[PDB]
Amino acid sequence: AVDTAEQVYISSLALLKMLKHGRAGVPMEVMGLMLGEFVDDYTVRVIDVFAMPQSGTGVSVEAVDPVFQAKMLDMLKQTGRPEMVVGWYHSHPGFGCWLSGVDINTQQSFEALSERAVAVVVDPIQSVKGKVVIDAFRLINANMMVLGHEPRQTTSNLGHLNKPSIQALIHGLNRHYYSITINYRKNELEQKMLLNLHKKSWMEGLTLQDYSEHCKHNESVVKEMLELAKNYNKAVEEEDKMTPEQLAIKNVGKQDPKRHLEEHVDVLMTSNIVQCLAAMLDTVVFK
Amino acid sequence: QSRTGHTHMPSVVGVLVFTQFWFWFPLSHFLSLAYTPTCVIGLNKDLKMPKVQYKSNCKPSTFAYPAPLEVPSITAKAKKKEKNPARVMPAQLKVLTMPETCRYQPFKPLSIGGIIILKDTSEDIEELVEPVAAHGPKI
Amino acid sequence: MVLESTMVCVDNSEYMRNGDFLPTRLQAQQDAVNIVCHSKTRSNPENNVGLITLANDCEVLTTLTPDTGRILSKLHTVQPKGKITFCTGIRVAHLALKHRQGKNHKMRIIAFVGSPVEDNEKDLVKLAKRLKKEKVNVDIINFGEEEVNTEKLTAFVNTLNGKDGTGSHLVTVPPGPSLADALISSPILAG
Ligand SMILES: [Zn+2]
Repeated sequence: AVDTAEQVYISSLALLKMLKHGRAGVPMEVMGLMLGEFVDDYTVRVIDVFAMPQSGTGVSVEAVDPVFQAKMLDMLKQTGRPEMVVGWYHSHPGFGCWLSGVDINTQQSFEALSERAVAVVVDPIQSVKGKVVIDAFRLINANMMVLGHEPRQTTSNLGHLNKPSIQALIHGLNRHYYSITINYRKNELEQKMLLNLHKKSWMEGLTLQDYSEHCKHNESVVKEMLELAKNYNKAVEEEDKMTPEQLAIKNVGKQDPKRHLEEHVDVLMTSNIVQCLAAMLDTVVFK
Repeated sequence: QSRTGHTHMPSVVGVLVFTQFWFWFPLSHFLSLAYTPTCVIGLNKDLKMPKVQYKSNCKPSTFAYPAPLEVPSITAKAKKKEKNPARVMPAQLKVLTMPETCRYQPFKPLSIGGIIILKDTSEDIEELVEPVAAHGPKI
Repeated sequence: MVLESTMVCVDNSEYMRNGDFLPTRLQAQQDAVNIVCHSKTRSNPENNVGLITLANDCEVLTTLTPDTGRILSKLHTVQPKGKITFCTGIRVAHLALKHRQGKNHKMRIIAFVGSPVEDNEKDLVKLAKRLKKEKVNVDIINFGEEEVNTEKLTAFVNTLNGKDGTGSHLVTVPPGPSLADALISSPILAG
């Protein structure tokens, strides 16, 4: 009867694989597996993550083929992936990220081996692209109903676990159910590689290609945009002619939500492109 | 920091570890080592305990204890005796004044609160010695 | 039972189709591979058998597998091109022995040579020194001949073969009407 504080380690591997699984997150019920190695009790790491072929039966304990499972696992053993399965993941599109009866039953059946059995549910469908943040799931014992619910230390991370702030599902399904915190890990190799690759993704091959293009497009394309900018600015100025009257009348309080400033500032920011590319053209002409 | 102006190492350690309670809560037990008692010392000899009573220029009622709910202009002398010195504010060290009629006085004039000894001016009998406690929760 | 890996090399040249000796003995030694792999199947079915040729470009027809079912189908289309190659033919097998599944299986590689060796004694004794260094069992089998049977090949085998006790054996088959099956089944390496 001992319980410690566990934290699920998530890398970019499983994340991206769950993004591809997000593209695979069609309403048809799907299956997934997670692999890794357990160094100790209170830490869990996942590395190898793959998908599973779809079926008409949907998610079930019968849907998982044991011989095919062990086969693929053996194929992973002969290769450079010597990690045991740490659990299984799936998708629950549109009816919520919670777990049904069959799901918690096959979870109960799959947790017979591993005491941990990390449960991850991804649902990109109603999830905005603003945040990819996901919440891992856990299974409480049925014999702990007499004593306290969660005997876990390090309560400082519950505020980080407060991200699902929804006022329904949380304390609604809180009975015999709970969750676990999620953190990531990054080294220098992944950092430098991904940063350089992304910067290059926002850049060009020789990087000198599409610059001079816009530099020479300043006299064609941008000019029209500058004319339109002058049109909108004048459309503001005609009201700005009406403004000093109000400034000569009330001056108390602001009934106009329009700032009229920062937008024109941004217009100037778009106007600075000519100045910034001027030196560029100078460098091109010079040498 | 200390009275001499130097900072206490176990105090800084204690309070920083106290701020380290975020990661590990049981580590907050090191706060007890950062506790610094505020008082004076009227002790002259190791086996001899005298009694020194001074006076203050402020109100004793203002320096008293804020007794909570039950739920079942100048003081003649300080409340500190048998030296059991109570809590003392560093700002109250400037307002204390030694009695001119006091029998026992140190060789060094007392100005700011700190660690000092007591010197016998009379060098005679009747040192007013008090007994020692008995067995219990402590040693 | 016995845990070991089996690597068989077949000669894809046109010297096997000659009219003096057996009428395209490739099929005969194919049947030999069949009966010895079925023998190994009867003894220890968990053993895997790989297949590759001695030609210039090394191309694996079938990866090592306990099931010879598809192997029997892959025994066809020998692609009769090239002549012979030795060094990279060794390096494509002995160095590829690390790709096996079971790590408890012993390393055993044989060869069928129907063509004269183009490599000098230097490469021979060097590669033999390498195989002796990494300690891999090698069985030399030569079907058909032009020049003298064993000249430098004797010293080659002697230098290649270490651990005299229960070590490797040399198989030398002369011309004759009899098949190669019962002839290569004579040593202890077969069955
Ligand atoms: Zn559903």
